[PDB]
Amino acid sequence: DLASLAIYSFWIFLAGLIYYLQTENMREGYPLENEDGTPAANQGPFPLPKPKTFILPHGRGTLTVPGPESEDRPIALARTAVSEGFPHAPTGDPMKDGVGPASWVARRDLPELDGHGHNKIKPMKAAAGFHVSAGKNPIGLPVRGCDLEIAGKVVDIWVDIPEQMARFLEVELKDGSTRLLPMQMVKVQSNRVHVNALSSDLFAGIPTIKSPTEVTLLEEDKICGYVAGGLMYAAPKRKSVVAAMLAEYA
Amino acid sequence: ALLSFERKYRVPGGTLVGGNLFDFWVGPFYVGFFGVATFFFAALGIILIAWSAVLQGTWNPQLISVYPPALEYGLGGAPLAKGGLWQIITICATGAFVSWALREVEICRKLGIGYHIPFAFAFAILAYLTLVLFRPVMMGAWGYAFPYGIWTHLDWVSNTGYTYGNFHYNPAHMIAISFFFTNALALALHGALVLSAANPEKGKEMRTPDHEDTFFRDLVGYSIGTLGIHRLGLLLSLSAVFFSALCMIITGTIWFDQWVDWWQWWVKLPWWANIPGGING
Amino acid sequence: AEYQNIFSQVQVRGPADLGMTEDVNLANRSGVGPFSTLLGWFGNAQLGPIYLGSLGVLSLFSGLMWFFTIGIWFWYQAGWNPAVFLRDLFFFSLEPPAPEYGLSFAAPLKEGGLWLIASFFMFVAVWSWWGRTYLRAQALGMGKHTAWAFLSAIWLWMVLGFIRPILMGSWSEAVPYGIFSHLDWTNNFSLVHGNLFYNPFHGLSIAFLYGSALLFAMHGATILAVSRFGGERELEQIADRGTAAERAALFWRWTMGFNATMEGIHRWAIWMAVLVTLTGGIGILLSGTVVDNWYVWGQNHGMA
Amino acid sequence: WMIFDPRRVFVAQGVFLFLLAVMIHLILLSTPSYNWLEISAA
Amino acid sequence: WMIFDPRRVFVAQGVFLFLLAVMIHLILLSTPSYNWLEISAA
Amino acid sequence: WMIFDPRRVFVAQGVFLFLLAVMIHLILLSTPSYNWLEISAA
Amino acid sequence: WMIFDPRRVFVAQGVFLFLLAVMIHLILLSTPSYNWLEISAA
Amino acid sequence: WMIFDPRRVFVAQGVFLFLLAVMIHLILLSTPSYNWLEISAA
Amino acid sequence: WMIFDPRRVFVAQGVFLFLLAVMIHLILLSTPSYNWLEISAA
Amino acid sequence: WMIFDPRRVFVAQGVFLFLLAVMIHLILLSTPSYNWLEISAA
Amino acid sequence: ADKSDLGYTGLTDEQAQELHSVYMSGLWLFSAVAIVAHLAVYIWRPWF
Amino acid sequence: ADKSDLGYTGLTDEQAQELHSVYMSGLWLFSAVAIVAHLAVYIWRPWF
Amino acid sequence: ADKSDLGYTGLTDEQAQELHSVYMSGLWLFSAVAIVAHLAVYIWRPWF
Amino acid sequence: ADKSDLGYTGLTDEQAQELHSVYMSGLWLFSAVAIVAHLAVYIWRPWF
Amino acid sequence: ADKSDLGYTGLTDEQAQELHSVYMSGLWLFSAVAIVAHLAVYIWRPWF
Ligand code: BCL
Ligand code: BCL
Ligand code: BCL
Ligand SMILES: CC[C@H]1c2cc3[nH]c4c(c3C)C(=O)[C@H](C(=O)OC)c4c3nc(cc4[nH]c(cc(n2)[C@@H]1C)c(C(C)=O)c4C)[C@@H](C)[C@@H]3CCC(=O)OC/C=C(\C)CCC[C@H](C)CCC[C@H](C)CCCC(C)C
Ligand SMILES: CC[C@H]1c2cc3[nH]c4c(c3C)C(=O)[C@H](C(=O)OC)c4c3nc(cc4[nH]c(cc(n2)[C@@H]1C)c(C(C)=O)c4C)[C@@H](C)[C@@H]3CCC(=O)OC/C=C(\C)CCC[C@H](C)CCC[C@H](C)CCCC(C)C
Ligand SMILES: COC(C)(C)C/C=C/C(C)=C/C=C/C(C)=C/C=C/C(C)=C\C=C\C=C(C)\C=C\C=C(/C)CC/C=C(\C)CCC=C(C)C
Ligand SMILES: [Fe+2]
Repeated sequence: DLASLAIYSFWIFLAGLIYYLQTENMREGYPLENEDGTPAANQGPFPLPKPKTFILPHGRGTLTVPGPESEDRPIALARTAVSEGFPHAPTGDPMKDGVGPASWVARRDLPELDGHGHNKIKPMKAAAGFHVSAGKNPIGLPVRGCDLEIAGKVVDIWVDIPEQMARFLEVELKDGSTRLLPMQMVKVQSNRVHVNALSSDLFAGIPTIKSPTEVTLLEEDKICGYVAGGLMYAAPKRKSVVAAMLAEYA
Repeated sequence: ALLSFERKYRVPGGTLVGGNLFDFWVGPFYVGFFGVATFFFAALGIILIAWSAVLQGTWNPQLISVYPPALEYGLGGAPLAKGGLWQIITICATGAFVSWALREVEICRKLGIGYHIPFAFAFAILAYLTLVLFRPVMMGAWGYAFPYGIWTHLDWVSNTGYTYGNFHYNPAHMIAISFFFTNALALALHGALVLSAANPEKGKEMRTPDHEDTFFRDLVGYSIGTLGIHRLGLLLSLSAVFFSALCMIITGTIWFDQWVDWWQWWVKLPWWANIPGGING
Repeated sequence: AEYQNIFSQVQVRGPADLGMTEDVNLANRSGVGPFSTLLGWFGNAQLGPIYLGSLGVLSLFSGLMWFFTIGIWFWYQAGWNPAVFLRDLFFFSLEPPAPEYGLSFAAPLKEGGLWLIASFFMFVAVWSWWGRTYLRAQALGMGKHTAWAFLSAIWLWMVLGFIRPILMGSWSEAVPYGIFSHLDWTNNFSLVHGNLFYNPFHGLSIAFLYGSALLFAMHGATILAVSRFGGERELEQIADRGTAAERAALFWRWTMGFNATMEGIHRWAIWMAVLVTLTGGIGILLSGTVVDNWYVWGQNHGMA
Repeated sequence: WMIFDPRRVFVAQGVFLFLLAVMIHLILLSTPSYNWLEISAA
Repeated sequence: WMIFDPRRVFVAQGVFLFLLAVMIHLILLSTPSYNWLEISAA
Repeated sequence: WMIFDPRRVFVAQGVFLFLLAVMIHLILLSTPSYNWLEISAA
Repeated sequence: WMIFDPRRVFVAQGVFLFLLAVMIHLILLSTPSYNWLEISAA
Repeated sequence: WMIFDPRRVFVAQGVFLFLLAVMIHLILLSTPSYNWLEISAA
Repeated sequence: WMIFDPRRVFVAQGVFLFLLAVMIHLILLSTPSYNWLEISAA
Repeated sequence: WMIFDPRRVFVAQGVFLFLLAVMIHLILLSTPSYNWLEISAA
Repeated sequence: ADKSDLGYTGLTDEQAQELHSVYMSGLWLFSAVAIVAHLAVYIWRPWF
Repeated sequence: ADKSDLGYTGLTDEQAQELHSVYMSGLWLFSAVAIVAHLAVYIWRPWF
Repeated sequence: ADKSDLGYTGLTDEQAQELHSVYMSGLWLFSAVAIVAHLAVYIWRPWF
Repeated sequence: ADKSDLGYTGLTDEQAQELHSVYMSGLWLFSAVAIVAHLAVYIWRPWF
Repeated sequence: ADKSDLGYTGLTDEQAQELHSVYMSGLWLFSAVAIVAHLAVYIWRPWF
């Protein structure tokens, strides 16, 4: 063509591509809301778009997104600063009202579905696919919490197929009332486990999975969020915790 | 301003020993303990595009230059715009690289998202260092460095980049390119591995990770899953730099000679030693 | 022999399962590929299956005689010994019809011969593997975006030795074949055209390869970082927003000054994609029929 | 929603009219005839 | 209505006119006619 | 009211002016023709 | 304590005087026409 | 029943009319022997 | 069997011919002597 | 079974008239000895 | 004390004895007092 | 709805109904119009 | 409901009324309006 | 309930009322007003 | 527990003992300290 032409169909057709792209990343989350439930300051120079129709993978409805954004779930932060900016603090203990570092959400009562007609995440006593029948095999060992004391005993694995993976490590209590705990934080070396998140006397505060085989998408929010609750506060202030929570490497 | 669900997440702390003295949320941005630090670093740094705009020459960041010191002045300082004033820009740059990757921890310890992020900028901390610290401390003086510009360090890399013959003969460089073209090799299918299921062609029911296992196993014979290509983006994008900071930590300080003359250490072998074969023969 | 259960990952293998069925095929995909169960506790461990139809093996063959044509011009000078071959597995060379030949295929085997075959076959290998990523997203019910970052990728292949060396008319105007021969060629298009720094079409394509690692240094970080929660499952985090759009969607807005939708983080990542070899194909279709010497471009459209 | 109000005028609109003002000046301050600043002597 | 101050008017809004003021005190010093204190020696 | 008094009223003025004074010195040092030590070097 | 004594000024002021010490070591020890210890050869 | 129909007719209909003409246009647009719009006076 | 029929019947008919035709219709026009559309002239 | 009956003879045979054929076409075209289309006037 | 709905906060008289009492300090010491700096300006030196 | 393997669908005996009612009726104009366009090519102008 | 045979869908009521009605009003214009551009090109001005 | 076949909807003959009386008659503004700006550039000035 | 009225926290009487002793004293302990220090700044060295 010429020496001065083509750089202009670009300073224009793309000079609004940070503009068109940003809104497409500003679907979820927006609109902006204040610290109570209020049409907030604004949105930005790239305001949120009015959503298109969303078809769901296993007939879960006309869930358009951005979707539910209001105040369905319970929140409990005592507003320290009524002015918008300065943070807020929970009522009693922050690991009971569910506010701060430990987050969850209320969803519909249909768990994540694949395509076989069955659910996603099941234990090893819900899939006789791979077993134990050679030598001595380790699925059943004692554990330890962040308080540096024994916490329970894990003797099972929640299996995966499409990813061939794992998501939880189930703990047999003295009783049997169900409990749960994430997968990536873990740091196991020899013959005993060490978790560095929650103390060994705060594991019952983790909800019993309504079913020991099923994880509904409603439940999969606090169950992998309570450990994040103990990654912020824990732990004031003096002595052993200073030689436990800090330092380290990995 | 804050988001709709940004209600429960608001809690003070995150910072270490001293209190919540610096952690005030100025707008959509986080001003933790390293927040006002970067406020101190970003305010002085805009002036560093404008200082040698009256000492070196032009006022436009097209040719604005605060040159690195000379090669031989020793373990010390420099003139000014030609080193001395250059010697001040770095500890802000790097003092601002640091106050950013570590103000993230005042959010990492604040909530509970992982500490693998004070880290993916630390291959950028270990990639800009190899041009400001790793090199010019030993061969003589701080004179072995690049200019900060946007068109000055351009005619510094090419028409002034054939000191070692051609740099393609530089094997790790070329392996740190056998690592780089592979970054958008695995962003091009993974940035499109979540796009076209709710928007298939228009109307159709959404796909799950079993159609992913009938599209990519119907692609290139290897399906490490969906967590095997975020272990396949953080494998494309951090290491083309340690194979380049190793393409240069033994280049110039030990090999300031032709790297086109490195590919005669390969043809020298007792078996085919005294033998000219092909092209060479 | 038993598969074990070690300490901290963890893993469980998979029996006999594939994927989905609709518009694909039944009696074409071969036997269940043998599983590489060798410390496969990190990612996955599963070989097969594979759509081995005529829409894929047309590239296995057309790539192979792209693989053997420069092959029978990589043993031609050695001395007919296996000593000099792997000795100069790179020092060997092969160039297309000369900078004076061009539009005629009358060239024999020697001076510039075994260039006319490798690409001719490769022509229905690349182009028959643009459509092993474009129609296997149709065998189910997905999209076409996977080869629309590829039509942009074969936009840089649309100029090198295709569209420019025929309008202008010569085969030296295409790329020599080897493992170094073209490295003594990537710096050729540099200096003959007066250096391509003031050529901000070749340079913005650069500028679109310096945003593949400003976009995947952190995606491979945070999706591995918000995975303790539930951000690894990228097929249930968008329309049913989980807490992974809460540890990763408050994390970046506070930081750099904006976040993104679980779907929109694949809208920029394919916008620093269909714009790399696309702004490369233009910035190399603008180099040879616009202004050769780009130093005599970037001082009249740059400083002047 | 869509378009709110009480935040744009404080930190954004003050630098929108200013942004609409800035890309205009450095051409009319530097046109072959106009300028109107530096020249006042001759 | 709405909007916030007790946080903004102490460490936030002060760098808005500071984003408007000091960004142009420099410029009135670059010109070789205005300057107002630069050209002193000659 | 609100804001701070025992927290952020003696520190929103310490490094704040250091973020507005001591780094403002670097403008009156970006001179080497004036300058309180570079007058001789002209 | 209004200001924080064993925090903002016991290891944070020792580097606050370290803040204005060595950055100027690359201006005054610099300068293209001073030195007065380096040029003991020319 | 193996591939598609609906997609090819509204979007993949282009790779038959447009991206087969618009590229073959600039070929016969640049040819002197035709010109039409480059006829004028020659 | 192994395959269906009545869908790829419009794509093996619509565009399949030109895949062969596009690589063959243009090995002939390159000669300045033939052309048939350029020579029917002067 | 396996051997594509209503396929390989319909589509893979419809392209092996291009796989076997055209790869040897573009060699004996520009051969001066045969020519048969490139004899010209001499 | 926490809030819920539009448009708290807000609100009053956390808006009356607060927001009215600090904003005019940024809208006078820079609105009309900024025209008191215009003193040594409007005459020095637009006219040479 | 699918039956089994080898081979659905389909289909017997709709295969002759499909691929001989329009695959041998309309697809033979592929050799009744193209062979009509062959004529302006067989000797014009290979043999002048 | 899933139908057994081709086309269904289809679907007769939506096959010959949806793909044949604009066929002499659809596949009879693009092979004509294209020739309008042709017959206005072959004479002007290939001839020198 | 959900509609029958392609296209539905549709419908019949909502295609021949709201998409065949202004989509083919009102769309003749795309055909009539275009020649107004094409009879001014047909050969002005492809013929000086 | 958090309270109610204007304004918290806090903290009457602390409108003239907290927000006037370390707030309005800044309008003096530097604002006027500028006026005296500028007598040794304004004339060095804008006049050569
Ligand atoms: C003569 C021409 C040579 C050549 C000349 C050179 C020179 C000179 C160099 C290289 C270097 C490299 N080359 Mg080489 N190179 C060639 C052409 C290529 C090609 C190509 C396909 O053409 C590729 C892919 C490469 C790739 C490589 C890598 C091996 C290596 C890059 C290291 C690096 O950048 O990390 C460094 C990473 C960073 C600097 C990022 C750090 C991020 C920081 C912390 C954040 C900065 C923030 C910023 C200031 C703020 C801006 C944002 C604003 C707020 C908007 N080269 C040819 C063969 N190449 C470099 C090298 O090997 O040394 C390491 C180098 O110096
Ligand atoms: C003097 C030095 C110049 C310079 C000289 C040049 C020259 C010359 C060129 C470039 C070009 C480019 N430069 Mg540069 N470049 C400079 C600086 C750099 C730096 C840097 C130092 O930071 C880098 C990293 C680069 C690298 C780049 C790229 C951004 C760009 C070409 C992209 C590419 O390689 O696509 C390549 C990808 C393809 C061609 C597509 C490949 C896909 C194919 C089609 C698929 C094949 C199918 C096959 C069958 C698959 C088989 C697989 C089997 C299954 C195993 N340049 C300096 C300023 N650079 C190139 C360009 O195009 O400019 C815009 C170019 O010619
Ligand atoms: C490594 C070998 C060479 C080199 C090879 C290349 C090649 C090739 C390219 C660049 C380009 C650039 N280089 Mg470099 N570059 C070098 C040294 C560096 C260093 C460093 C200090 O180590 C950094 C941080 C950078 C990064 C930069 C950016 C300034 C610029 C665009 C980056 C981009 O688009 O990708 C992603 C990065 C970003 C999106 C960050 C944005 C970077 C911007 C442009 C810099 C901000 C400065 C800004 C104007 C100042 C504002 C301050 C106040 C507000 C006034 N380079 C060395 C000397 N660099 C690209 C270019 O041409 O620029 C247009 C380009 O093609
Ligand atoms: C292998 C590591 C790769 C990488 C990773 C990476 N970069 C990252 C991050 C990560 C994980 C971030 O999290 C952070 C980010 O915000 O996301 C984009 C970032 C980032 N990468 C950026 C740029 C960048 N990264 C680059 C490269 C890379 N980043 C590598 C390829 C490059 C190139 C092309 O080399 C550039 C230009 C920033 C946008 C952002 C860093 C944010 C930050 O830390 O800000 C601190 C800076 C200040 C407070 C300013 C003060 C500095 C002074 C005032 C002036 C500085 C002088 C200097 C010379 C600047 C000149 C710039 C150019 C002219 C060179
Ligand atoms: C946006 C630009 C980025 C990009 C995009 C991109 N690349 C892509 C794609 C996209 C969208 C694909 O869709 C395609 C793909 O499928 O990815 C896996 C691809 C691809 N990019 C690839 C590489 C690649 N990426 C590159 C870079 C980039 N691609 C950029 C980062 C480059 C560069 C820099 O030039 C290259 C060379 C491939 C991994 C893949 C191309 C797939 C393909 O075309 O291959 C066809 C298959 C064959 C040719 C098989 C033949 C094998 C050999 C040729 C024969 C010898 C072996 C054989 C086994 C002999 C043994 C005998 C046996 C029978 C026993
Ligand atoms: C032991 O060794 C054996 C026996 C196995 C044989 C080994 C062979 C070897 C050594 C194979 C090596 C292969 C390698 C490594 C090749 C490397 C290639 C590289 C690095 C780059 C190649 C890039 C591709 C290029 C330059 C191709 C360009 C071609 C085009 C852009 C279009 C070509 C189109 C043409 C020629 C027109 C043909 C089409 C028509 C319609 C005529
Ligand atoms: Fe992804």
